[PDB]
Amino acid sequence: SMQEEDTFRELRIFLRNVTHRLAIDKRFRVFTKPVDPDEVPDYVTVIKQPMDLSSVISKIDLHKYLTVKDYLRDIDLICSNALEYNPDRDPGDRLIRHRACALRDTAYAIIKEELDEDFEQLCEEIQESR
Ligand SMILES: C[C@H]1CCCN(S(=O)(=O)c2cc(NC(=O)CN3C(=O)CNC3=O)ccc2Br)C1
Repeated sequence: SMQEEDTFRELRIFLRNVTHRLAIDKRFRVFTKPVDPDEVPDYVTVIKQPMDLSSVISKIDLHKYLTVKDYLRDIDLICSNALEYNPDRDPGDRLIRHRACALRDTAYAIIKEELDEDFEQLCEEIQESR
């Protein structure tokens, strides 16, 4: 219905606002663009499911997220890909991992303060009903 379409439009508006606030954080610049295949050849071979904030924006716009749960799966993938590809003890890898965990914690904390649980629950019930 029109009412359900209004619900998903509000969700996309919410998800773009949260994603924008992550993307302008200087700590998360590395997560704003896909890994450039030129600069990093073995990324696409090692990370099976690349994800970054530019892809999250594209997915919002293609209506790929019907719930904040589904969006947070992609935030969690940006973090787990970073931990997976940069696992070493050296400062380079420890910095990326620290940033990856801060992106995940910041997204979860924004949503905890600003997502109405009844709004999420409506999104889940419309999604389940399809
Ligand atoms: C090859 C690794 C270097 C450290 C960052 N990781 S990552 O897995 O945390 C990751 C990166 C990007 N995007 C970029 O690194 C984009 N980029 C370049 O490729 C060169 N400069 C630049 O900013 C996106 C998501 C993740 Br999870 C990739």
